[PDB]
Amino acid sequence: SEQEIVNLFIPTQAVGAIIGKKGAHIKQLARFAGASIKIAPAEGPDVSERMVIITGPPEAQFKAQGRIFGKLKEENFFNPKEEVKLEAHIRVPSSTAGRVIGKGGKTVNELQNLTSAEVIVPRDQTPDENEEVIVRIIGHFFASQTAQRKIREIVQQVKQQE
Repeated sequence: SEQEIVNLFIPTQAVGAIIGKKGAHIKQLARFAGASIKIAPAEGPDVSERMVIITGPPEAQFKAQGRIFGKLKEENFFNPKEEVKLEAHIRVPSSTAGRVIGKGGKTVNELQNLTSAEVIVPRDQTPDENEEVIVRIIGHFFASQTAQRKIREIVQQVKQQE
């Protein structure tokens, strides 16, 4: 139950609703979830998505991400007859990324089949100063939470070993 950083991407048009008047909503979410929730600066004036940085343990991530998913649903940011679907980025050790993929890509293939979330480890990544790379997770709230949960397990199982 360590403190993780998750980048959750939301539609740019929803920033005002997520922040709220005088920032009352995003402050409320931060207290409710017990997590830090900040809106990262925009890469440009016409980007279609904005990045929310959520810092906190798994139980806090569930509440912070969940309340953001739920707020977007209230604001009607889903497709017709569909659930709110968001992309999130998590950081895993570069040395464990191959284990998330599995031999022949079979581990990531089963993972996507069980959760219904799309799980992508972008190619040709340069590990960051912590020697960590990105895993992309796209799906509805519960699918995203389950995918995140199992990826965290794989990461911890590899550490356990040696």
